Amino acid sequence: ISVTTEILPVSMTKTSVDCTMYICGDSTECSNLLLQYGSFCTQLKRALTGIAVEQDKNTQEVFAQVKQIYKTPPIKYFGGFNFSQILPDPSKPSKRSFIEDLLFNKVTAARDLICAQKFKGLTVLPPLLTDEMIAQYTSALLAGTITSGWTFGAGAALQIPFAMQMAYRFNGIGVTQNVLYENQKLIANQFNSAIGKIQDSLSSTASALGKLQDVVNHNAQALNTLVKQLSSKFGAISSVLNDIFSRLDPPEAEVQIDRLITGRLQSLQTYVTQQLIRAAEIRASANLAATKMSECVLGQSKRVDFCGKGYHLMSFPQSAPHGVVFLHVTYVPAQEKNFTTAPAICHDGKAHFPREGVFVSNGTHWFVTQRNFYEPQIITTDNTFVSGNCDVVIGIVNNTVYDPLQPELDS
Amino acid sequence: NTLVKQLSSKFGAISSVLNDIFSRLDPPEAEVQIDRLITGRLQSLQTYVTQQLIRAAEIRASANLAATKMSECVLGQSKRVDFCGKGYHLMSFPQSAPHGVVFLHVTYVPAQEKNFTTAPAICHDGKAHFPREGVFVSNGTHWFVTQRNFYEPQIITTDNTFVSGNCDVVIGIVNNTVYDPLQPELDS
Amino acid sequence: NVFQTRAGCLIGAEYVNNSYECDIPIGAGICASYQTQSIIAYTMSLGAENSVAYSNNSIAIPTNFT
Repeated sequence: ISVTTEILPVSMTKTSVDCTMYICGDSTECSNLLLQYGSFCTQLKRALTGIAVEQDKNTQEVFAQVKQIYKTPPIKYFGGFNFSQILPDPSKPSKRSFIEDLLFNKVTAARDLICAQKFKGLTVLPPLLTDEMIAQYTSALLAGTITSGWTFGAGAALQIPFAMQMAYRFNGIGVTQNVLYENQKLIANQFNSAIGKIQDSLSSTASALGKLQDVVNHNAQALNTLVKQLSSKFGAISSVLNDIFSRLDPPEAEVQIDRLITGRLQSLQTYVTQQLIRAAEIRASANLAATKMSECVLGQSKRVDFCGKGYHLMSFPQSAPHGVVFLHVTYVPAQEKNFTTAPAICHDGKAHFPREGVFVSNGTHWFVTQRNFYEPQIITTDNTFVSGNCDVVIGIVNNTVYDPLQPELDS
Repeated sequence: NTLVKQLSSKFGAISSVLNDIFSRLDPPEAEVQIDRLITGRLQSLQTYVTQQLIRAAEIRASANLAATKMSECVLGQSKRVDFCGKGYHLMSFPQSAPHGVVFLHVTYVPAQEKNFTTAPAICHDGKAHFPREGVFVSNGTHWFVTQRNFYEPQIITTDNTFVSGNCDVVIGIVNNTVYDPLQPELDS
Repeated sequence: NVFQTRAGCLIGAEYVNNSYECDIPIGAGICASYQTQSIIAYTMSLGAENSVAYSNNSIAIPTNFT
C-alpha cells in the first residue's frame, strides 16, 4: 500500500496599479499633459479587475464542492487506521493539521519591499476567502470521505464502516474482499508506516514545493522589473523630470516628456500582457485541480496514472499557499512467481473456459486462480463454462473437472 | 467600441485629424506629427489584435471541452464522477444556442434512507461466508442480503454467498444459518 | 458608521452578528447586502452544519429514487 504526494497550483496574487503616480509622480504639469493620450488606463483597470475576480472564481470552484459541513465523531477508531495527522488539531488556534502546518512553514530598522512598491502605485489586494475557510472545507471533505464514503458526492451521506468501504474498493480494483478481511492488520500497519514516511520526507526535504515557489518568484520578478523600468532615460537627458523642466526650455521639454510617457506606457502594456498569459495558465491548472478533486476524492477512478501510480484506492486533500496537495493511496503487487498455463481444458470431448480467473499449473496439478493474487482452487463446474468441442482451440490441454453433484448421489 | 473611440487621441501632435495638419504646415515639419499619429494608431490596433488572440485561445479551450462532453455524455454513458451532472449519470440531450450548446442531463439520485445493522461475514458449520454482490443486513431479529443502492432483502443461500477459510480470523463475524436449496428437494 | 476590515475602512454599512450567503464581496471574509431598508456587512456562512452517526455496525440504505 503506497501513498504519494501531488502538488497543484490554484490561484495567483491580485495586483492593482495607479497610473498617475507611476507615470507622472507628484508633478502637476505631467498630470495635465497626460490627458492627451486618451483612455489608456481604463483598459488596464478593466484587465486587472478581470484577473482579480478570476482568481476568486478559481478558488471557489476548486474548494467549494460540499453543501454541508461535516464533523468527525469524538471516537477516533477507524479499523486500525490512525488519521491523527491529517485531521484538524483543536489545540492550535488555526484549526489546522500537522502536515498543513509543515507545508505552510515550508513555503515563505530598514523598509520592507512591500511598502517601497506600494509607495509607487503598485498594491496587493486581499483574497475573499481566508485560510481558515479553506481549512474548514478541507476538514469537511475529509470527514465526509472517512465517515460516509463516496455516497456524499451524489446525494445524502450514508454511514458505513471503514473496513467494508475498503472491501468495496478492493472489489473495485479487482480483488475479492477476503484478502482484506484476512490482512487488515498488515494493511493498516503499511498505511501507518507510509504516513510516517511522508511526515519524515516533509520535515526533512525542502524542495518538494517547487511550483508554488516558482509562481511567487515569477510575480516578484515581474514587479521588480516594472519598478526598475522607472530609472531609464528612453533617450532623454535624465530620468527625473523636475530637472528636465528646470534646466531647459518648454520646446524641448515637451519632447523629453513625450519620450518618457511613451516608454512608461509601453512598459505597462507589456506587464499587462504577460499577466494575462500567466493568468490563463493558472486558470488551466485550477480547472485540472478541480477535475482531480471531483474524480479522485469523491470517488474511485479507473483511469490509468491519473490519481496515482498503481491501482487507485483513495485520496485525501490538503491546503497549501496558493495551491492544493493530494495524498493518493494506491495498491501495487509484489513477490511474483512463474507458472504454466493453458487457454482451455478438454474434458469429455468438450472445451472448458474459466469464468473469472486463469488456469495455472505447479508441475503436476492444475488450478484456477484470480488474476492479481495467487489463490488456487480446484477446477469444478461452478467456476467454468463450456462452449464447443476441443479440436479448434490452439493449445488446449487434458485434465479432469469435478462435479459437486455425483458425490451426493452416492452419499 | 474602444478601438473606434481611440481615433480622437492626439498623441502629442497639434491635431487629431490629418487634413488640417497637411493644410497648415510645410512638408519639412508635418512629418513629425504624421509619424506620431501613425505610431499611436498602429500601437492601438496591435493591442486589439493581441487581446483578440488571447480571447480566441480561451474560446478554443471551451470548445474542446464541449466536444469532449458531447462525445462522452451524449453518445455514451459516463462513469466519471460529477462530469455529466450531479448524481449517477443516466443520459443526456444536446440543444443549440447562439454561439453555444446547452446540455440536459438526466441522472439518478437516492432518497428515503433507513438505518440497519450489518456484519462482514457469517460463520456457519465452522466456515466463513461472504456475500457475492450484496451486503448483509439485519432488522433486529433475522438476517438478509441486499443490494447496495436499493432495498431488496433476500434470504441467505449458497447461490448468493461464497466460502473461504474458517471463522476465527475475521473481526465482527456473527452466527447465523445458510439455507441449502439442494437437500430439501432431494429429501422429498 | 465606521468599520475596520482587513481590506480597509467601510463607511455607511452597519455590522451584524448573523451570517448569510454572500451578495457583494468586500474581502477578508466580509460581504455586504441590502436588507431589513439598510445596508448590512456580515461574515460569510460556508453552509449548514451536519454530523454523521458512525459506529462499528451501522449502515444506511436508500429506499426510493428520484
